[PDB]
Amino acid sequence: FYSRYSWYGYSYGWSR
Amino acid sequence: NSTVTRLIYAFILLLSTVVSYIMQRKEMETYLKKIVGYKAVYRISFAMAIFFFVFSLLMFKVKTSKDLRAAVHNGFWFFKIAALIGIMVGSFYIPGGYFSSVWFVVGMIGAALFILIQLVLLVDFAHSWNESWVNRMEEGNPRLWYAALLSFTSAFYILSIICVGLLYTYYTKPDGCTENKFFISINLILCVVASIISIHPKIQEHQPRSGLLQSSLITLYTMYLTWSAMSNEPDRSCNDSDNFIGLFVFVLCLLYSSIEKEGVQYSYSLFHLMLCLASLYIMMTLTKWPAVWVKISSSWVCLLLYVWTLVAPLV
Repeated sequence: FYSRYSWYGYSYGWSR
Repeated sequence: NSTVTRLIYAFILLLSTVVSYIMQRKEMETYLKKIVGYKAVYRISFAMAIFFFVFSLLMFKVKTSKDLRAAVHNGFWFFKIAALIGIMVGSFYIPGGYFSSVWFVVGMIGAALFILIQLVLLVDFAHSWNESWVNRMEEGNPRLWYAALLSFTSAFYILSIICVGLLYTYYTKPDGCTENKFFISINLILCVVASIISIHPKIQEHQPRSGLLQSSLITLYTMYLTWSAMSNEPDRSCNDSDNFIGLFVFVLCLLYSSIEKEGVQYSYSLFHLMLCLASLYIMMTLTKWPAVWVKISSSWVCLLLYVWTLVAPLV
């Protein structure tokens, strides 16, 4: 999956 | 069982605390004089520390619930309260004076250690909160949770900025009080770094659930600590609600921390010791440059702990 360096941290929800 | 017992001990601790606070009232002064409020609170705190320490030592190295020590940990409340009252009565029988200053120093030491452990618990709490919130955001409607996090973090930053502005307005002047300016600036720069360090790609790669929310929480707590620090400065030319807020964070931290045959889910002895340190901190909070140094050192070690908790796993 495409994790990213977002403010809240390391996740992929925005680009699942 | 573990949580229930921990909450019971926290509740009795808070009961003792409120007792100490109410003794300080001028109404109770006449009744005590028949044997001021500061001395009574000192005696109560000494009793608290003594009995909490002795129970802590008694529960040292608890291995199993079958051991009668753990059973007592789960019960014998009458015996606990009896010992509490007995030592409390004995607390007054010690002569005052120099011993008062000795206990004053001991209380400063205990308050320092307690604020250390309390900040450890606070950072753990913030990490857990951020983790759970981000997981929920990932699962469900992303936008709603995302807006929630953004709003809360921005609000906490806003409170931090506005309180720092209040500090500028009140506790600092161009003509002097350069030490207050120095404290404000150092705390601001360290907390700003703590914010920035939360955005290092390597850090996130090593700490997936790190985020700005906990950074904001730590910054706000640090600013509160600073406000309390100069709040206690005897020099009014350079210098209550701060103490009340300190007690509120005390209660919050103690509650969260409170929240068998084969092994103990937690160290009962260290739990009692933290309770004792909490009592000592309560003593000090209910009451010169050394105090300012203690508070600023607490702020520094807090931010050092934050940096460590963010970096060490990468090491």
